[PDB]
Amino acid sequence: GDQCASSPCQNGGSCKDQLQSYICFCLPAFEGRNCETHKDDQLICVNENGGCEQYCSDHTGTKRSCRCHEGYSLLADGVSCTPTVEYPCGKIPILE
Amino acid sequence: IVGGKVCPKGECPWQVLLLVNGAQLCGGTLINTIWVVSAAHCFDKIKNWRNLIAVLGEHDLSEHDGDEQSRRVAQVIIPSTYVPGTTNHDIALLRLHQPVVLTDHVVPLCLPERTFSERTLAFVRFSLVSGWGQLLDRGATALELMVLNVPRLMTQDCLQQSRKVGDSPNITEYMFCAGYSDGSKDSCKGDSGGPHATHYRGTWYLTGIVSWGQGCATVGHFGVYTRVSQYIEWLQKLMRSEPRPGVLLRAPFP
Amino acid sequence: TVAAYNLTWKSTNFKTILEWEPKPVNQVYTVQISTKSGDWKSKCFYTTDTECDLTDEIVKDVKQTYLARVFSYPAGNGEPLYENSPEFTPYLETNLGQPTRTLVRRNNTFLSLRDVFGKDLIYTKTNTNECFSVQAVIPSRTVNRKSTDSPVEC
Ligand SMILES: *[C@@H]1O[C@H](CO)[C@@H](O)[C@H](O)[C@H]1O
Ligand SMILES: *[C@@H]1O[C@@H](C)[C@@H](O)[C@@H](O)[C@@H]1O
Ligand SMILES: [Ca+2]
Ligand SMILES: [Ca+2]
Ligand SMILES: [Cl-]
Repeated sequence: GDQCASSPCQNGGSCKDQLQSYICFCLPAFEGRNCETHKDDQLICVNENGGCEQYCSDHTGTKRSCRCHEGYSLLADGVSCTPTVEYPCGKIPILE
Repeated sequence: IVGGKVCPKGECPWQVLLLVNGAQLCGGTLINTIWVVSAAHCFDKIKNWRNLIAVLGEHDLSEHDGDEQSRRVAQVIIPSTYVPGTTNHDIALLRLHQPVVLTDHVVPLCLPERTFSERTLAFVRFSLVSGWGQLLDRGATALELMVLNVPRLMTQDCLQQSRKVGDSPNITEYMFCAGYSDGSKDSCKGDSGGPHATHYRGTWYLTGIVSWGQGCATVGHFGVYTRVSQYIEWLQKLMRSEPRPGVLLRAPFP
Repeated sequence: TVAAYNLTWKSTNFKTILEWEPKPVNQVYTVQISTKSGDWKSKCFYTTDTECDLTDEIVKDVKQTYLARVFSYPAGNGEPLYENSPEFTPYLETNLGQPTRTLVRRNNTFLSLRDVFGKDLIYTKTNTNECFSVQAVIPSRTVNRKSTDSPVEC
């Protein structure tokens, strides 16, 4: 018997009946057994460094922010660090 | 360094060779022009504290080209909690008598923020260790700087995979294991004090220090590293505080 | 805090949910996933569930072997306690969907079984796409060799 009739899926993804089971195809921005997770929300530090190049500070009820290590300053996209010196730590000139 | 490649000249610029009375001693890492991180136990048998020499820019031991920079070691600083001849708190901070000069062949390794290191870096699977140490347990040392690429393990995976041996050291909160068990590749005796370096998004950070293992690339063991995350506050406090007089100095830890 | 136990891959037609025990009393779980030589990505941060959907992660490269692990943290708060999933290689181990497009989405589109298995895919006895009850088969596989029979038609 079809399980999808019970309308298990959420966030407008289609269902497909399986045997004693079903599956849920989600749209790109959502995951979960029933497409119930918004991927956008998790703009947090433990999630891939917040998307920051080097450092990440979480805050309370407000978007994280990114920072640069000594000898680097932050770009206008708010995630990238650029060197403000000749020989910034942790870079190799003969490959740069 | 057992199992690695030779590190093409200038591509491991934070590498330091420490010398006593012009004899090979350990590696170290340039985290600063004035400052080099090593392994504490390198100093276990040191009698000649005036003659400690740090050499940056070095590549080949036999022949001297124009890139090597020598400096006298002014102070060796060890954690208070370190006990000579044991492997816990295996780390050293060294102030050089005078700064080196950053060039294409001498660059410091970024010493990362402690939480960045714990949450982000600790989960980059492969990092580089390097040095002029032995190429095989009990074998020759190296003439050119060696470099090896190693996978990190979390301590539970390390204990599970490691073979229990009577009266071996305890893997502590201030260590981690890295490397392999198929007895193919590891760091070794020459290498104590040198970088375990982590690339993340275009920047190399300092995550470990060659410390100890059961011989080198022993089947069933990994290489242990000082967990550099634990000492970040301590090192920083030291680099900003004003010079103490003594040559060896045991700083309180934490 | 107790470490998760008896972790399992639930995988059908590439939709993969990792399941574990026990239900959290005053503790939360975080999951991590990786390929054998890759970096560890984190998901399902501090959930109170016993499941994590990992379709999107595993689907990026279905031929890799994946490893998962799950982390325990006391609620409200030197490595955290964790425990390991068994090894999961999607292309070989994912259960086959009882036959009438998979979960792998290259470029905004769910690829079909044949977009994914090409020549490795037969039916029961046809290499092609043709009372009748068809089962889908992969010759190569060690395990989970074949789907259940389609719904019968006469
Ligand atoms: C019907 O819907 C419920 C909840 O949406 C789901 O849990 C069942 O599995 C499904 O058949
Ligand atoms: C099933 O496919 C997914 C991708 C959604 O677009 C649904 O609207 C559709 O019915
Ligand atoms: Ca059904
Ligand atoms: Ca030379
Ligand atoms: Cl000097």
